Amino acid sequence: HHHHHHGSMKPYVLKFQEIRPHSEALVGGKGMNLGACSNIEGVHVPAGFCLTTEAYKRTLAENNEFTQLLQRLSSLKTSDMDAIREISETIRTLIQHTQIPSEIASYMDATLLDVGGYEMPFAVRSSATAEAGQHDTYLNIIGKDALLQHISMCWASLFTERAIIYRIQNQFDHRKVQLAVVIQQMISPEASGILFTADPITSNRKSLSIDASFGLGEALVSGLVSADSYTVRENTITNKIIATKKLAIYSLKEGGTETRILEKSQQTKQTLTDQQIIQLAKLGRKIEAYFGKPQDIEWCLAEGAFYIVQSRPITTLYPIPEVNEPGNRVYISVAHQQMMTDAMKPLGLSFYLMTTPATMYTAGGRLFVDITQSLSAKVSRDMMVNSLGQSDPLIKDALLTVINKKGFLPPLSIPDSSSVFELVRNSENSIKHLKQSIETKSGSDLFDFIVEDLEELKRVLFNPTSIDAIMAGMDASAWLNEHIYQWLGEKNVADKLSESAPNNITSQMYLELLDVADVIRPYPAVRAYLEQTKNPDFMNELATLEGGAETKKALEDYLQKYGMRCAGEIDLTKTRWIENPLTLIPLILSNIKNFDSSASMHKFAQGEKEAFHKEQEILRRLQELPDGEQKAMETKEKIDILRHFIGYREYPKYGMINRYFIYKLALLRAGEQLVKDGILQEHEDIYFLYFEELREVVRTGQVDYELINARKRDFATFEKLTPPRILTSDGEMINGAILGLPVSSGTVEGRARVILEMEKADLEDGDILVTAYTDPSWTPAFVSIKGLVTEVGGLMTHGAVIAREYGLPAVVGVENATTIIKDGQQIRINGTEGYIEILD
Repeated sequence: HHHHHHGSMKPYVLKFQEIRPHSEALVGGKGMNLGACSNIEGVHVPAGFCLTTEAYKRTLAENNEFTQLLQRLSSLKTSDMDAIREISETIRTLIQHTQIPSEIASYMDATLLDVGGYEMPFAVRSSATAEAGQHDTYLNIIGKDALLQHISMCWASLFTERAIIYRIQNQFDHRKVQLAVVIQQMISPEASGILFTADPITSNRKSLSIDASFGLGEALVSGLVSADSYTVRENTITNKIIATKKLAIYSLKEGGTETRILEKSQQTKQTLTDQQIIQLAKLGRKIEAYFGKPQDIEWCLAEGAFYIVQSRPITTLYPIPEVNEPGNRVYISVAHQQMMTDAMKPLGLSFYLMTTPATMYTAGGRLFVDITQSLSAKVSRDMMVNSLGQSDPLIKDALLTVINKKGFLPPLSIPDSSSVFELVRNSENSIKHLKQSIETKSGSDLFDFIVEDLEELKRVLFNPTSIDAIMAGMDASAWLNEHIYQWLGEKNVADKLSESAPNNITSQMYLELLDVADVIRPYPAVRAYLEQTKNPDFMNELATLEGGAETKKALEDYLQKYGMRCAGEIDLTKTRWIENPLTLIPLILSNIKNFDSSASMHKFAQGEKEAFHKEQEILRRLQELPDGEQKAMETKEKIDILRHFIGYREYPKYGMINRYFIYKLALLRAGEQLVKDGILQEHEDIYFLYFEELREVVRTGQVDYELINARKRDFATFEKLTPPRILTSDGEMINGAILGLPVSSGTVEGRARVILEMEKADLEDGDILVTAYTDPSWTPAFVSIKGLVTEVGGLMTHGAVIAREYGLPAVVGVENATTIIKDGQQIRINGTEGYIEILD
């Protein structure tokens, strides 16, 4: 008006502090969060602006030739060939020749003055948005032209066959992507590096580590530098891995870098001084606090000041549950006890928690139990450690390391022979009842109904009798294992006495599946069709073949009795065999390949034949001992208890799972009903609401999809994670000779491939890569290899964090690695100790 009609327009330049949230489609991710940095008190951010995505649009978006060219890339290519190289060349070439428009350049000119001038060199980091994976970063660029020039080279950075391929790989459209360019002042430093607010090996939130080099560090330069690595906890340098630095890399007169041979003596000087080390640490936490999340900070040291260049969230970090109890605590993965440790959708987490009175938490899509109380008493501690040695050992060891971390935790009826039959008979009936009622129910009454069923569930599946029956079997194997070991020196005797024990609903399912397999082996038509099929509705197509029909019925008998199970059954949202049979096939084919015909009778028979004859050796051997006739009769009492009960232990899960499925179908009806009422997009969207939230929705036609989509967002990130066997309130992940720096846990044996250029590389499924240093240019090649070795080193090296994420073992900072190790040699690297070994 008033704004002389200038309010609507989108700006080409945004100076940092001028950047405010909810712009991020203008300024990119790097910037939106580089902007945020300037804002924070008592921390120096080099001055600069942010050429925005508008610049990228009005110069490149409606350039029709460009658009056409994108169409001849985006549309067709699957990353199949040389086409990409050929056309990305073409696109690239075009972007640079395409001259920055005159208008825009002036807004730039103006803003460089007052920052300022031009005789000051620039960094031109490149910020992406999708309407990282990779993007170009340039340093020490001189003046208007080579800057004008380098903005274009930044844009073109979005085309290199690496980054295109990244977009074809995922779903990304080449037109839905637009770079922002960050322009900053250059800080010619004599020390620089990386900082993680959380231990890079551990994810402990109370360690803060630092790589520091002379001149340009590892993330700033892309060449062979050396760094010290420093660890700081509770305000005190804790660990100092000092490197002997013979080289550094500095900016130059013109724009490029030299390799300055450091004189002796300074090579073993602390890059930074302790008063600076801590000084940086506090600077670390200040920013950690401002953002709320642990941060990955790139820092410069100039004269005596500290300049934070870049700051992004740390992305790969298992969440700590919000447990509101104080002091250091221990959480054990129920994921691992259940052998599941796939991430759970929230509606599945609900039904789990809702069916157990035990106090469980949630973190990263998975369940945990707080056990830090049981560990506070000698008597309780001892019970815990002991029971986990039997079921799920290797959680024991993880527990055990917690027990003596020192800084960390404070210092200190066997029911009837009828019962099992009665328990089973009862649940089978309770279930028949359930099926009947649920198709009656509907709407907000379905939810009403199942909340009450959860009561019958807990009732019939976990009576006092059920618990005793389970436990009589368990307690019985224990007694035997210990006592026969105590008397005869034979360990784990219970595994063989309980072989082929009756009434094991699990055991019965696997044997029956072998019979399903046994059906198919005569008919090579059907077996060759099962392997070659992707049709979920295939059991229908089956009766065509000579083999099918016979096959079809046996699959239905099986799905009828065991279809409600699946690998991830504890989660009520995962697909049960009967929901898609296709998921049942690979077990069958793997059954008929490598199991002989008829092994249902055979296995199970020589099963008990071996159980009984272990019972005969034990009892005879025992009577040849002191008080031997009476211990022997004590054990026979126990072996009988064992076989009667050991199988029931497996049944309550089964019965609960049955009820889980019946709920599931009901809720999916509700879900499909909710879609033809137009409240949800796809019915499966219900999976992303906890039970009560979903119950609202059916009562009040209201849904908040900000919520659902954040849950979906979150679930995605969880899949990329893996729950520790035990998890700590500080976030610490506790799962079960040429020298160097361990950086990514593991141990692996392979063929050494010593490679200096990406392009020459040939990598096969065996190869361990050994090289001088590693770029984000090098990331493409981490799918292939099994370990990483590099000359460059530091906890948070590029190849150190990528190695980590892939899960490959890595040793960095081995001085001459490319000379000392010859290509082709078999080689063994340990990424949890720092060492490499040259073996024959």
